[PDB]
Amino acid sequence: AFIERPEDFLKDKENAIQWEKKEAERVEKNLDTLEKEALELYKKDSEQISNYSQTRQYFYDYQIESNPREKEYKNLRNAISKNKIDKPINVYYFESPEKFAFNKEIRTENQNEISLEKFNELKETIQDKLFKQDGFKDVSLYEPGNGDEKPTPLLIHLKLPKNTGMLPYINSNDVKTLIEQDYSIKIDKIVRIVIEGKQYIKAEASIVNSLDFKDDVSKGDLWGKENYSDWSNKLTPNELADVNDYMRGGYTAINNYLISNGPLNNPNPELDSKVNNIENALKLTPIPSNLIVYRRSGPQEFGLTLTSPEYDFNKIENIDAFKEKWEGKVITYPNFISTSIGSVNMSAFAKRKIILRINIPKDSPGAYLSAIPGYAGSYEVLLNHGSKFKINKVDSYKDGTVTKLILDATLIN
Amino acid sequence: TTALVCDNGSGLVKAGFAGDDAPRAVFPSIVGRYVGDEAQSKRGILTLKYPIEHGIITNWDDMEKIWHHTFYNELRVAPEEHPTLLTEAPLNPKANREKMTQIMFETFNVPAMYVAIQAVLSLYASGRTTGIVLDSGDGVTHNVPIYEGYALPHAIMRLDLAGRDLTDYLMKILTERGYSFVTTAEREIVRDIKEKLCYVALDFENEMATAASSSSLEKSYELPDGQVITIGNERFRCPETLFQPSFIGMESAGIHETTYNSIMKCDIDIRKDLYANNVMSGGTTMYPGIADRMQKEITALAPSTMKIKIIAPPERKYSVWIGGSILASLSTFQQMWITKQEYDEAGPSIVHRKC
Ligand SMILES: NC(=O)c1ccc[n+]([C@@H]2O[C@H](COP(=O)([O-])OP(=O)(O)OC[C@H]3O[C@@H](n4cnc5c(N)ncnc54)[C@H](O)[C@@H]3O)[C@@H](O)[C@H]2O)c1
Ligand SMILES: Nc1ncnc2c1ncn2[C@@H]1O[C@H](COP(=O)(O)OP(=O)(O)OP(=O)(O)O)[C@@H](O)[C@H]1O
Ligand SMILES: C/C1=C/C(=O)O[C@@H]2C[C@@H](CC[C@H](C)/C=C/C=C\CC1)O[C@@](O)([C@@H]1CSC(=O)N1)C2
Ligand SMILES: [Ca+2]
Repeated sequence: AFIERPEDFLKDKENAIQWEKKEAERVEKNLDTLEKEALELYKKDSEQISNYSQTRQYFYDYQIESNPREKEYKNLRNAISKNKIDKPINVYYFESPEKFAFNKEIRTENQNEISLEKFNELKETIQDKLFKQDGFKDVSLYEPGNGDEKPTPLLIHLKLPKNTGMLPYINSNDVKTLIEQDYSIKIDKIVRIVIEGKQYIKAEASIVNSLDFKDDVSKGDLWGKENYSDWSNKLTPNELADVNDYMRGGYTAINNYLISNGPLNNPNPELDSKVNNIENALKLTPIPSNLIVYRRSGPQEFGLTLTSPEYDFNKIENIDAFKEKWEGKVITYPNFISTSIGSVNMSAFAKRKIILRINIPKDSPGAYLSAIPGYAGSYEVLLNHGSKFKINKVDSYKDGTVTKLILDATLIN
Repeated sequence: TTALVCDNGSGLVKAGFAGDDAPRAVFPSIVGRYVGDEAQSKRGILTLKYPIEHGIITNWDDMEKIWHHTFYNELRVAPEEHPTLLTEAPLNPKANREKMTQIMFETFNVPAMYVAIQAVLSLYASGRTTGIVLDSGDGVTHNVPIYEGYALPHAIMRLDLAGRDLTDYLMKILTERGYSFVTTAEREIVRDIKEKLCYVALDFENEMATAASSSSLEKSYELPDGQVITIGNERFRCPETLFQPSFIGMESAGIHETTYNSIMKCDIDIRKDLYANNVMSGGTTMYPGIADRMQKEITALAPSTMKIKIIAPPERKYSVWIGGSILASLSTFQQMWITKQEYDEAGPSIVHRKC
């Protein structure tokens, strides 16, 4: 081995393991008793602890706060985020293709080959998409090889940048590596390889970071006020007037005008002027960082109503039908559209079942409206009329007895 | 010399004199484009318009007309001669209360005024400074937790679901029964049916079985032209909407759940006091059976050892106004009035320092 580790151990399993063993031993010196306790519990209950780490943020603020699982989540997350790599490292792990919205088998486990057919279907499915990742995950510093465990046909080869938190540790005979996913994945390239007599897809993947405040709405509100206080004071009197009219409930008229294509077949100069001013307000201080926002959608956005049989997502067939209709598709909103920096459920939309989780590229049109005094309880980011979103992936989760959907989407204009 | 109390709502203005036990005037919060029952006496060349929407003033020109009508036509006083207490919704924007203050001093030239939070006044009407208020009117409903006289803004819940939505829902389900209630005048009729015949069922699914199985729950109502109609399960399906907003297509928490959410947003140390002092005010809390039903729903959500009390006085339709009448007439309140002189010295933003 060299004195300095490589960015990628590749197939050098023996050095990867030894290095990470020394690393586990060094990090033991920086974990307090509670963090060590958190790790032990994770070793014993990893699946449920990871599961909690993926969907904890979607409940009421007070439900999150009083869940005793928060202690484990917080203490383990702190153990990880502390131990930051000082240059990039590549990691390896197997995923279900379903995770990247390929809802069928690439090949069965008893087959050894992957058809060009499947290969091309997978490529078209995972091309040109940013897939959101959450929660705790065990990864390998070396590529799985002959006699390694390989649960699926999809191997992810992920590059992680400098300052990524990684927790090297030992679980009985094995040296492991824990991360908490907090980014989106781009699959730059897929290739078919062979390991121990079977074909696997290897995905060359990298990450895109975004600000995601999740349930930390105070941190998100500080960020918003930080960045949009003078936007609040830089609007023309016309723009401020029209924004406040919009926010005060003028939105319903303005947005229905837009959705009905009023500008074409029923023009109205008064409304057109307001639409223009609001748009110009949203271009005044473009979204200053990649940002995740959340919207609790009415079913009508997805062609459903409250009493639509297909809105019963407690039945898996209805989830499948939703995915077949929407997953991988791009949708457009002729209206201006409200989102929040927070993921928490709220009284006003406590029962809405469809959550949009949207990646907003830096410099997109948009504004943290809640930087205007009067109604900041929304933690609102208003997006521009005519926005287009690519739906990357549909997940589901339980909110009590009710199955709800999370739509991993990206703003593409 | 005598202070005025003007409780401005989405549907009705309640106005009168501090020290009286009831408002002298209650009239509709509408303008014609004329105010109140004048705005509909000639609603031909004109249309009825509601300046206060979901508890918030949205049109200042129209609101000036409402206040004009209040002083000169309803109370027959000069604004220049009376300190005037106005009420506002919880979480009323700060620019709204500044604009209310500006209009009072610069348009009406009042000698003094004050703006009080409606829910705080209704709590005070029952002699309390600590409790959680369910205030439900024509346009909006709030849960407002209050501790030692201070509303707790981070724990306030607002639902845009109230009496007018219940009226409109009743029109629809009566129409599905075989009647036809659709026009603006028919909407007034159905509001009347709602106010006289509706109630909240203690057990809703049970109540729906009963009604399906008997005429035991049916009631009759005589229309203005003498046609007598029947109303059955609509009596309780109508206000059931408050607990189940999906009845009108809304995916919000119902009023029991917003009450619980509000309490859960408060400091743990004060939650027992809130549970023990759930107070109801406003016209849409007048349904027989609503207190019992809330008791049952909150009992299901809260810890089994929790002592829950719902307070629903017979006067609660006017308890915001009554609270204002008591407040404005207190010795220790007199120092709190914003005088015209204070307005001249300090801007409209004087409201924030004094309230
Ligand atoms: N929903 C959220 O997650 C969210 C986030 C932040 C703030 N808000 C606040 O709540 C209020 C806005 O509520 P909202 O966003 O639920 O109402 P909205 O105006 O977006 O939706 C009104 C109704 O129209 C439907 N709709 C909207 N766009 C549509 C389209 N293009 N095609 C078909 N149907 C469409 C919705 O499903 C809903 O039934 C505002 O005060 C806003 O500040 C909401
Ligand atoms: N006995 C009753 N039963 C049911 N509803 C009633 C009764 N009396 C009045 N209401 C309803 O209460 C509403 C009026 O009450 P209130 O004056 O408290 O509201 P507001 O102050 O005008 O509106 P808001 O408080 O929402 O701004 C109307 O919808 C009316 O139909
Ligand atoms: C006795 C009464 C009570 C009342 O609350 O009226 C208020 C005010 C009213 C204005 C429209 C017409 C002019 C009313 C005129 C006169 C007096 C008030 C009527 O619009 C409501 O009716 C709406 C419509 S239906 C409903 O649920 N709210 C609420
Ligand atoms: Ca009121």
